[PDB]
Amino acid sequence: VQLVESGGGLVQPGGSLRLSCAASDFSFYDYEMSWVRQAPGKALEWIGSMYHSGRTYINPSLKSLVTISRDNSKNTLYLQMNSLRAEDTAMYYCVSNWASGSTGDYWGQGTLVTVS
Amino acid sequence: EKGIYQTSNFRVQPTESIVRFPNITNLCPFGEVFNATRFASVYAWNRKR
Ligand SMILES: *[C@@H]1O[C@H](CO)[C@@H](O)[C@H](O)[C@H]1NC(C)=O
Repeated sequence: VQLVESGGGLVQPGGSLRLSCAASDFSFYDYEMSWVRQAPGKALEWIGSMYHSGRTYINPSLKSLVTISRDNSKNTLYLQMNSLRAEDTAMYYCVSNWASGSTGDYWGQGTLVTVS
Repeated sequence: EKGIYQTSNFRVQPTESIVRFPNITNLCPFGEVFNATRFASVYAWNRKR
């Protein structure tokens, strides 16, 4: 498959989870990677944006909370979330080229973020 | 003088005009652009030909 995602299930607040987003080749990595959320009723909120030029620009109140790591063997992205909240409880997607609309992107299988 | 002379001619003037164009079936896909849902990035505005 050209673009896929991995990792997820149940996320423990405070801890670190090594999420993944695999693919088939680096030539399909134009121009962006992003791990976003689409909450019911909430407007567009993007939690991550990995760029083709090796840049990660995030909301200033989020980039400190997010670790960034990019791979090229499996072309996977490593991102860690801590102190989780219920506002992220959605079908958590790994959307490559999120800003490129809903035709030049892949929507992953999805997971959930729940706080006990 | 005595005889027959031709003066002019007469024509039945036409009634209201009629325009007949074929059935309109094909249309531009304007519903999916103006009534769309989410947009692209600002620095990547699309050119939907
Ligand atoms: C777009 O939506 C409105 C109603 O929400 C409708 O009246 C209109 O016909 C739609 N546009 C087109 C081209 O059909």
